[PDB]
Parts: sequence; structure tokens; C-alpha cells
Amino acid sequence: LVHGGPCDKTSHPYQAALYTSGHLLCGGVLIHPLWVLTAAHCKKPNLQVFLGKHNLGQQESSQEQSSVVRAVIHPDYDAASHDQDIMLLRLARPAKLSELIQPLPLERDCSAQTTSCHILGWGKTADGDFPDTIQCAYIHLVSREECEHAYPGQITQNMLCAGDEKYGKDSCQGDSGGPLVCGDHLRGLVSWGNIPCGSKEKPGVYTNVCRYTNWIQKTIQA
Ligand SMILES: CC[C@H](NC(=O)[C@H]1CN(c2ccc(C(=N)N)cc2)C(=O)O1)c1cccc2ccccc12
Repeated sequence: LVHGGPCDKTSHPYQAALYTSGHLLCGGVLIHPLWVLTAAHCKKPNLQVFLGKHNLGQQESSQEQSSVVRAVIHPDYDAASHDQDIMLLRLARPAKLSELIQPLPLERDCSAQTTSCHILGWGKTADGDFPDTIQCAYIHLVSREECEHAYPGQITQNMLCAGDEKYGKDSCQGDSGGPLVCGDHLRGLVSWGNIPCGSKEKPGVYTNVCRYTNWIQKTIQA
């Protein structure tokens, strides 16, 4: 993510890091002791999930590593447009919850009022580097009308736009599937946006999690 800074160490207990081949692939969000949400475009074989991490270069006493034993991409995901860019990952065992490992409640209300949000991740920064320490930035949800204006004809009801007019804080490569948190609820997932990253003119685009309540429930209860 670009134009942010290191997160407070205790402020992100729901953040997951998704690895394959020993390297960071995506972010993710713990939503249940057995389940992490990420972007559909993150699907690959041999996925490992790290919970409780802050610095990727350290073996942290709070961390837990787990294999993904089932990956359930949304059946209607459209790779070209990123429509329905959501996937549920079932962990090999219930997450060992702690002060630093906690699920984040979902925003189920698609009419929810709160537009002050934040994003987090270990993706690319404004200098091009990939940080060991998780980065955070405050950004704002934009109205559906302003979102449609930024990407004419390319915004569906399954997408939200958010960004920052002052500094252009924005998510980036490596942050996919990370949470857009608004009013301390999960509102969206990092999906797509401008390259180079930066939201001063075109906002980042996020999967609208409130549209997936029923699919999430059916998947978890199957
Ligand atoms: C799963 C592969 C991974 N895909 C992505 O990160 C996606 C997400 N995204 C992207 C671009 C701009 C914004 C924005 N809000 N402005 C948000 C997301 C993008 O372009 O692709 C990836 C792509 C390229 C380099 C990487 C390096 C390390 C780890 C993952 C990398």
C-alpha cells in the first residue's frame, strides 16, 4: 500500500498473509476460526496462511501458520473485470485465537453509513519496495455515483470505491484480498485500481463484502 505507515502492533488481529512457494502472494482477513476471506485472483495450489504476523522477516511468538485445505472461489468470478472477486479459504485447523489473532465482523448492511475506513497490507509502497512491517492507511469510501464516474461502465453492485484525495493513499500489488475496514467492520476486499498505485484521481476498487452474506454462510455451514 502507498503513502501509509507501519500499523500499530495491536490494531490488526484479523489480518492474514497468504504465501505460496515461500513468498508473499496476497493479504486476507480472518472472519471465523476456520475461514479466511481473500480475493478470487489469489487462488493457487499449495497456499499457506499466516495469522498473528506483523513483521514478515521475524519468527513472531504470536504467529500461527496453517495450510489451506479447501479453497472456494466464488462461482461467478469474472477475471477480466474483477466482478465477484472473492474466495473463502478453509484453514487446516481452527485458528488459535489470542489478543493478536481475532476474526473481524462483517458489514452486512449494504446501506451502512460509515465512510471513514482504513486499509492494511504488505504490498508495494510508493518507493516500489515491499515492506517487512505491515502498513496501514486511512482512506474514505466514495459514493456509488462518484465510483461510476471514475470507471464508466466498469463498476458493478459487487464493487466499492475508496481513496484519499490529500495524499493518494491506496492499496497496491501484494495487498490483494486485504480488508477495507469501515466502522470497525469488514466492508471490502482489495481487488483492483490504478497502476501506478495512488488514489488522488482514480479510487481503488474493492469487493463489496455485504453482497456475499448468504454465499459466505452457505459455504461455512456446508
Ligand atoms: C496475486 C498476484 C499479485 N496480484 C495483485 O497484487 C493484484 C492486485 N492489483 C492491484 C493493483 C492496484 C490496486 C490499487 N488499489 N491501486 C489494487 C490492487 C494488481 O495489480 O494485481 C501480484 C501482482 C504483481 C506483483 C506482485 C508482487 C508480490 C505479490 C503479489 C503480486
